[PDB]
Formats: sequence, structure tokens, C-alpha cells
Amino acid sequence: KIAVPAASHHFCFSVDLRSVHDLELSFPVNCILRYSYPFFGSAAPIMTNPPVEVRKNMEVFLPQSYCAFDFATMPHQLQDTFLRIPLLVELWHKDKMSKDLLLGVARIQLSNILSSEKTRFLGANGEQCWRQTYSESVPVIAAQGSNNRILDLSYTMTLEDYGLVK
Repeated sequence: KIAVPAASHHFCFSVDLRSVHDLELSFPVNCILRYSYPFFGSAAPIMTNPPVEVRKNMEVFLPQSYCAFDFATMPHQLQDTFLRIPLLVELWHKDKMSKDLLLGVARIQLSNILSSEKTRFLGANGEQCWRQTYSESVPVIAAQGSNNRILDLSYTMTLEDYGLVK
């Protein structure tokens, strides 16, 4: 039915929300991380699962922390969107008896990946593909007030360019 412009590339972007650490709240958080980035194709939220308890002075590795997104767009458009639209990763507290609580948000600057080294790889038909990867730890800032670092998020992202869409 519906085509895309021939100059579109097939990209694969993946986010690994690997761990959280340095909880600065005095109480235990039953943590999930949740995000939406409709540029990748859907506003449907992605979240870690199940919840994991986080207390002070520990690194907790998140389950179901990895997601890869295959999408088609123009290189120019990916550049502008990654420069202008931050990836907002929400820290939620979950409990069986209580309603879900939003504690804070990490703002991930996707364009950090664009300055990383581009490395070559080959696609499933020997075509020239490129990969960039970037890793850092970023602050989760409290949801209601401002500038209050409540947790750190260690993540990795990868961007693969499979070249022109087929």
C-alpha cells in the first residue's frame, strides 16, 4: 500500500537501560523504567519488567532493559530529531496495594551517539552498513520539584544504518 521515499534509510536504534545506582531517596523504590519515543514508530510505552527493589548504595541491573527499533527515515531527519527531541526515561515506583508513582525523569540526549566513531559492518547481502555506540551514566531528576538528582541511570545505545530501504 504505502511507500516511503526512496532516499530513506533503514536504521536500527537500540537502548539498553542497563542499571540504576546511587539512589538518594531514604525509602526503597520498587523500580521500573518507562519511555516513549514515537520517532521510532509507535507511541506505545516500553518498560522494564518486573519491578526491582532499589535501595541506597547499590547498582541494580534492570530486567527486560533492552529494546531494538527498526525504522525508515532520512539521515537529515534522524539528525534533527536526535538533536532536538530528548529521550525521556521515567522512573516509576510500583506496588500491588498502591497506585503507580512517577518519581523522576532522566533526559537522554540521543545526538550524543552521532559524534561517536562510525564502524563498518556487512548486512545479510554483503551491503555496506555502519554502527555507532554510546554509553554513559545520567541523572534521574525528581518529577514534581526540580534539579533534585534522585538516582543515576547507566545505559547504552546503538545506531545501525543499513543503507537505503529495499
